[PDB]
Amino acid sequence: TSQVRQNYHQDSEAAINRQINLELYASYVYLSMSYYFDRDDVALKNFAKYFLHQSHEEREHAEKLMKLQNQRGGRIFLQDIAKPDEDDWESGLNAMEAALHLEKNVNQSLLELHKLAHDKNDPHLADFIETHYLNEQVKAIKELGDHVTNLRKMGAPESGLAEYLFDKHTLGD
Amino acid sequence: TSQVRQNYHQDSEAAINRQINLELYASYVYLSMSYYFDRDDVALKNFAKYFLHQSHEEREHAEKLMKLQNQRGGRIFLQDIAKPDEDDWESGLNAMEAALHLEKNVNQSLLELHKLAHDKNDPHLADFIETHYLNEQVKAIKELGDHVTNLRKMGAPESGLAEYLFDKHTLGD
Amino acid sequence: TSQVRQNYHQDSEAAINRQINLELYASYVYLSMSYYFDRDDVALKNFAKYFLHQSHEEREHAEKLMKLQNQRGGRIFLQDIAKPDEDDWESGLNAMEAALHLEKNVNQSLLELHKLAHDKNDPHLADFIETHYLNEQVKAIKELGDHVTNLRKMGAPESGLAEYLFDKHTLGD
Amino acid sequence: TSQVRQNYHQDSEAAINRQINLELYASYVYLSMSYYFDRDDVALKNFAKYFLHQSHEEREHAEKLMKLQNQRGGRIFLQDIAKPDEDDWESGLNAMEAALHLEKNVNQSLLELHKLAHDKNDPHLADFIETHYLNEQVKAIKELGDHVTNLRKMGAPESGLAEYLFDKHTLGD
Amino acid sequence: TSQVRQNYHQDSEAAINRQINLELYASYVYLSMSYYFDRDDVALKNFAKYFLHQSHEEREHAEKLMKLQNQRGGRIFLQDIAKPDEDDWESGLNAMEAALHLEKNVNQSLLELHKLAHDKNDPHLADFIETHYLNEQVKAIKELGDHVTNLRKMGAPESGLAEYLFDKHTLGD
Amino acid sequence: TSQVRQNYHQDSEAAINRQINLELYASYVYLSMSYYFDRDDVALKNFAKYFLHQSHEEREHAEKLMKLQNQRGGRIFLQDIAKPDEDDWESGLNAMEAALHLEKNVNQSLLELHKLAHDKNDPHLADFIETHYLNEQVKAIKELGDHVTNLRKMGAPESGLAEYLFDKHTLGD
Ligand SMILES: O=C(NO)c1ccc(C(=O)NO)cc1
Ligand SMILES: O=C(NO)c1ccc(C(=O)NO)cc1
Ligand code: NA
Ligand code: NA
Ligand code: NA
Ligand code: NA
Ligand code: NA
Ligand code: NA
Ligand code: NA
Ligand code: NA
Ligand code: NA
Ligand code: NA
Ligand SMILES: [Zn+2]
Ligand SMILES: [Zn+2]
Ligand SMILES: [Zn+2]
Ligand SMILES: [Zn+2]
Ligand SMILES: [Zn+2]
Ligand SMILES: [Zn+2]
Ligand SMILES: [Zn+2]
Repeated sequence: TSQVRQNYHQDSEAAINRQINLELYASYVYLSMSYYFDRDDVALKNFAKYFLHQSHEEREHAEKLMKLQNQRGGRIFLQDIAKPDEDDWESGLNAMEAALHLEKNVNQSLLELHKLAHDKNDPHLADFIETHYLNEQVKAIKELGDHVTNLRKMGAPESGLAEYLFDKHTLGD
Repeated sequence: TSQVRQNYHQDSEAAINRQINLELYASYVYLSMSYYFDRDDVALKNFAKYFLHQSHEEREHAEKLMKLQNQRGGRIFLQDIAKPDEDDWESGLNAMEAALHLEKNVNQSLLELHKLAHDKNDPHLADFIETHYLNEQVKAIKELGDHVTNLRKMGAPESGLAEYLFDKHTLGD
Repeated sequence: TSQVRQNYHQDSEAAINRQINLELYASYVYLSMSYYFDRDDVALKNFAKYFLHQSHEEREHAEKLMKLQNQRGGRIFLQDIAKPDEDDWESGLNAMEAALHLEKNVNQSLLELHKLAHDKNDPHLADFIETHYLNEQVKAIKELGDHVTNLRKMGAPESGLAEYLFDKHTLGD
Repeated sequence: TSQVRQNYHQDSEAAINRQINLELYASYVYLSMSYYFDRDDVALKNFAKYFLHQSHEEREHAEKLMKLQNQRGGRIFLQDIAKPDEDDWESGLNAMEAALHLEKNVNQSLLELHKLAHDKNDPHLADFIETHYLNEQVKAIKELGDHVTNLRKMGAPESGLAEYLFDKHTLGD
Repeated sequence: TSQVRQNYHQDSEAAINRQINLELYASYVYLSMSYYFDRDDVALKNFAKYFLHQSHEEREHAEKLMKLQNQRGGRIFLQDIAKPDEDDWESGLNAMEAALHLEKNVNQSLLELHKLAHDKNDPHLADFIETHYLNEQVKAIKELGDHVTNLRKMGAPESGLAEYLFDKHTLGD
Repeated sequence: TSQVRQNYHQDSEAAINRQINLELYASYVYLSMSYYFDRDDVALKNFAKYFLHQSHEEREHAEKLMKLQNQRGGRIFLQDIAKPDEDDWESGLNAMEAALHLEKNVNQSLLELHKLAHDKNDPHLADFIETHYLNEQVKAIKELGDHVTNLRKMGAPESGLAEYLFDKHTLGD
């Protein structure tokens, strides 16, 4: 056992490792999304840029969890990073929906993480989740839904013009 | 076939995808290394910082290959990211040796990539490899060996003082 | 023979002259394209501006090849500059496709030039082509295809609005 | 007929197209001259630079005529660009004389253009020629003759020193 | 064998050592040239300054090759530096011709070095030669020939005035 | 005989040429030393940097002697530059001792040069040696001995840590 470890359960430790894996996977998902829009036959640079930024942020989420793992005297054990469920994301619209879905997945897991933290009465962990992750996830989910809403109203994905103008007017400023 | 595709072989395309996977794996390896030194029972902050920076750079290598894939009208197809061969890296010294080994792996693959590019007479690809990757890899390999050399001379890894002072005097400036 | 000439084949010399002619022709093509969009019954100022800039750059490509010709002690011999294949380019969309086609022509010729350089083992010439021309051409081809892709999706060329908005949102920033 | 067309004769329209061709040819002539002086066995950098600048300006003359063509609702129809009458210009002195001759050619054509404009009472065209072209041509002709005069007096072209010093003292400031 | 060594042939290693020797010799040649023009009975300060600068640059070429030798895990083994073929260079004109000759020697050797690198498929070495040496040599050769050309035309070396004025007007700015 | 020559003996002239050769050799020695420490299996960057700087300075010493040779109307005649006595310098410690030895060699020769100058009552030469060389050599000798002293006390060369820390704390500031 680590010399710094205090009130830090083996159950929490494993769940953190899993969350780490989950954050890294989301990064990989967003990476996949970004360069799809960079394809010459898709060509939506702001969609590409948007998702690439998202991708880097998710890595930042993972890194922040790993330090936390070390802070508590838990131990990081990494697992394989799964390839995304798709290679071709079909459209700006399909990707935003998939991104919405992903974050609800990541968010629920974090909420489950909080429940576990609370059940073990580890308030340091509970506030860490609250402060750095929960509202971010909430915010992320609202933004993606806002994006989803606008794209539908504009006539996406059939109107290629709709996605183009959205790329330009929303993601490029 | 992509409208932009010209003189870009299916063999090159697959090898690029593999190189992409390899660069992402190296990022993950360096990520693993970094936070090991962040463990409370290792506690070498500059080793940690060093490898974290390395990690981000490797991602940058991958991202640069993916755009390139799209530039030529090839198609990115992602594969799983393998977990590193180890969880506990033993020492500053062991990690630098493992990092040396990794880059020789990544570098040889790039050299094999260049051979393939040359055999297919795709000079755009050959110069891309030359310009952005080959000298970087060469440089990376020299630096890690320099690090290896110094650590041995100082009495690493048995002298914990050796690694401490190296962390301080080499990696912290 | 020139006093500066070294390892510079008569075959290379003639091919450079031809490349010079080809770069000047592309300049003329882009010149033709630019002022078509400047017609009162077309009236797409950013298309016009875009192609005019392209035109000047191609001249720059030619000039850079001519100095190179003199650098190696080869001799510049100019040939007539052919008029473009069309006078009326029909649309923003048709022109971008024609521009895509032109650059693939110019790029293949440069790749053939590189093959010739390589067959004669003239690495100065090979790197010159690699460094100043090959990636530029690659980049040019991706950009035009990106432009092509977006215009199709928006409903060009039938939607005159599509071309207008593209002119405004893509070429005017 | 163009919606903007007013008092713009079909005869003027064709003559403008011809003038456009003539300006582009002069650009090509000056281009040829410039890089001759860039040859290693000629090596007069300021002669080279001088003519290259001249070349770009002539293109500017052509471009200004093409917009004008579109302004009046005439239509630009491009023709082949003829190669210059020579490949080897012999000397700084021979080139300046040839340049003097070229501008007198271009200037007379413009004066003939003005006569045509005046005969058709198209004062917009007459002032356009007066304002942007006629005095420039006049100025160009004086300067080349000044250059011619000085070179003769110095002992050009036999004195290679004469041309060298002229290159240095006149064209390099 | 060095720990950093990868795809680096013993043949390349020896040829690099030879190139190192060759670059150091050129430095010594230019050193000899520089101070000849510094003699009171020659007294061409800009010729002197010109060659001295050239000399320092060649050393820089050698130093860059030596680091490269170490980068690849090859080993630097130095050999004697030969005295130049002459002590009295006769004139500004004779020296420029000798310098032209020297660089063609150095350049051919580098081209032979590239051939060897290519035959061993060591693209790192091939691009290193391309990037840092080949165009520089090409450029150097053009400049010396330009200098040669001008000096002949001016009446050098018999006209002492020719060399004086060249020293002043070309090398002193 | 040179027009500027006054009170400048043929014996002095030859000894200056020899001193020139000696200064160039020391430069070459320091060059050899510098890049040894740049080897991956030595890896002492400040030792490398230290000796490289020393090397450039020695060249400066030679150049200053050559101008002086020309100032007096003596004539520079260059001789071959000998390779250093060793290729592998063993250690930071061994090199500093060898450098100490070299400068005592160079310094004695200069002192012998001064004796010759004095015997010929050439006070210009005597003060030139005094002012630009003698104290520099004296200073150089003290510094190297200071370096030698510190390295011994620290436990060099067996303590690889000793040399590392010296590299860091003395040569890197
Ligand atoms: O026929 C004529 N005179 O007998 C005549 C010729 C030319 C002009 C003129 O300058 N028009 O612009 C006016 C009158
Ligand atoms: O044997 C050959 N052709 O018959 C041959 C010679 C040289 C190359 C080459 O350029 N390697 O880099 C490839 C093939
Ligand atoms: Na997220
Ligand atoms: Na809270
Ligand atoms: Na709370
Ligand atoms: Na790497
Ligand atoms: Na290259
Ligand atoms: Na190359
Ligand atoms: Na082009
Ligand atoms: Na003109
Ligand atoms: Na050189
Ligand atoms: Na010294
Ligand atoms: Zn997240
Ligand atoms: Zn990499
Ligand atoms: Zn080859
Ligand atoms: Zn081009
Ligand atoms: Zn004109
Ligand atoms: Zn060189
Ligand atoms: Zn000295």
